[PDB]
Amino acid sequence: ARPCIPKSFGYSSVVCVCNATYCDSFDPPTFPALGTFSRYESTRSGRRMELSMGPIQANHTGTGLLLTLQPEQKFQKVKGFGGAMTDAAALNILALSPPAQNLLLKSYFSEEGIGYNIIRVPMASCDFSIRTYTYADTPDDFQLHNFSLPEEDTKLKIPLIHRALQLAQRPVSLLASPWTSPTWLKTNGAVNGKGSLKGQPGDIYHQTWARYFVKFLDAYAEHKLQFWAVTAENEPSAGLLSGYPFQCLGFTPEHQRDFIARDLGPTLANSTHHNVRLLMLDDQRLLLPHWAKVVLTDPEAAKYVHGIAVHWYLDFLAPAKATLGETHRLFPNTMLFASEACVGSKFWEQSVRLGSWDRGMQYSHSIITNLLYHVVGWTDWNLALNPEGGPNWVRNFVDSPIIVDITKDTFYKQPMFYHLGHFSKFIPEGSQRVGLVASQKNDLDAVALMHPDGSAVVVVLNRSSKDVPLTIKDPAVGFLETISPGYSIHTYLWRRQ
Ligand SMILES: *[C@@H]1O[C@H](CO)[C@@H](O[C@@H]2O[C@H](CO)[C@@H](O[C@@H]3O[C@H](CO[C@H]4O[C@H](CO)[C@@H](O)[C@H](O)[C@@H]4O)[C@@H](O)[C@H](O)[C@@H]3O)[C@H](O)[C@H]2NC(C)=O)[C@H](O)[C@H]1NC(C)=O
Ligand SMILES: *[C@@H]1O[C@H](CO)[C@@H](O)[C@H](O)[C@H]1NC(C)=O
Ligand SMILES: *[C@H]1[C@H]([NH3+])[C@H](CO)[C@@H](O)[C@H](O)[C@H]1O
Ligand code: NA
Repeated sequence: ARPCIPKSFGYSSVVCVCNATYCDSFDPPTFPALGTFSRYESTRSGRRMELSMGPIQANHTGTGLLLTLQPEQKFQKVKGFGGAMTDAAALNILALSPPAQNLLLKSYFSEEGIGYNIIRVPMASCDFSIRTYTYADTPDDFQLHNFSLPEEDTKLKIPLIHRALQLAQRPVSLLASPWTSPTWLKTNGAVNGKGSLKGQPGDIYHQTWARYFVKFLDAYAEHKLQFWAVTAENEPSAGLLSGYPFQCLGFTPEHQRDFIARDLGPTLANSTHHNVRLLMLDDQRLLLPHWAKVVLTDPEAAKYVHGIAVHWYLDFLAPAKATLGETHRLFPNTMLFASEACVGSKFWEQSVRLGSWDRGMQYSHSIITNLLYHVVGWTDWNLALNPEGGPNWVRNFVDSPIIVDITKDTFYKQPMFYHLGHFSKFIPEGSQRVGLVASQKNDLDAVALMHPDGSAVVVVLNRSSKDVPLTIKDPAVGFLETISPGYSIHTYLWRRQ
């Protein structure tokens, strides 16, 4: 293993500095012996997923905080964790020297790094692009004879996705989402602004747009890439808004319902891509449960919908119980999945705050809350950005867990990288959330899961300044005596047999 090289930029914590010859990494992962636990600790004071071990003891006395594992009490199974391969992320990554590129990709995708198993792939251009394009810009090509992948896919995204899959030990799931259709399919004839597909579901415009998904998956399959899932549209609500500044395509929930039922569902179902999952919504969770009721109460739409994708941007309006909780109660067999998050998109937020602990805590707080309300996965936005938070053709700059400094052939791993890795690295696909009961009221955020192999994982986040001693009881194994430092995040792992 190789430790964090810390650097301060005057914010609350440090970044870890990597370059062509050096990056912080782990040793090969294992469980310690039965009766021992592993702790990984990150702190605002500068610890970065530091590994320690302790004994699991037969007995416990005290009136301190006890968190009792409920291994019998089972909730959702995890799909996974990852980020987005936008044009901006791909340009930032490929601007590094080849050896620095490989250290960045290992940081995300390998067991020497944090074990990402999800990549979100935009279907052509979005705001995190430098060129505005679709795959079918030749007008009135309803046949899609002129559908093609440009160099943004064939030279940048696709080769990087192959290199990520080559570095991974866990199967990586690709997720595709479109921002805009070709402008000749749209009411407003522009990639942006208020506008929907022309006509109505079941017509030539909607059939063409559904066939465009199949053409996309056909083109990526020619490059030996297969998708786990697509979303029905990135942020369909955005295309309902006057002047929306970048690539969008407006659907009401009724329009999405009818488009899925008539066009996208049947077109995917009758293609070689029939196993590819379809996720609906791909938008702010305040739209639940209303969007889920509109789409999923129509059985002809419901039969094609695997899952509901959510974005975090208005989570402050949208209590998890009233949205995620209510949606799970009404549609328990339709998985909830978090498909886009980043800090820096509010007009008052600075784009990039190198070393921000607050932004790290925003990530881990969101992931825990999502996991506590049945969500099966969590997906970052841009995998890498430049120090301005770009490039972005409408200057909608944001933050990213990795910031590339091409003049120094350097990249910085921010607190958000480690906060996400406290989950991604230690919660493999198939992990099942289990109960975790507190003996008393407390300021911690915590979640417990069981690996498919039966081992235990617990993540504890302390967003307070105060150290909290605590005990974790696993009824079948014993007690972990520990302490959650102020402004810390821990992951605990142990064999149960
Ligand atoms: C890529 O990043 C690498 C990590 O920063 C760069 O390597 C570093 O280069 C600097 C400047 O030559 C070295 O700094 C000197 O450090 C020694 C202390 O050395 C040792 O102790 C440190 C821990 O404090 C440990 O990390 C090392 O392994 C050594 O045992 C001081 O005495 C000097 O005054 C001066 O500060 C770093 O030691 C060196 N680190 C490593 C791990 O090699 C590398 O140059 C960068 N590459 C490019 C192409 O830019
Ligand atoms: C579109 O595809 C057709 C059929 O292969 C081709 O002959 C035509 O020139 C293409 N059009 C453009 C404008 O690229
Ligand atoms: C999600 C989100 N609004 C971010 C940041 O604003 C944007 O860059 C993506 O296009 C969007 O889908
Ligand atoms: Na901003």
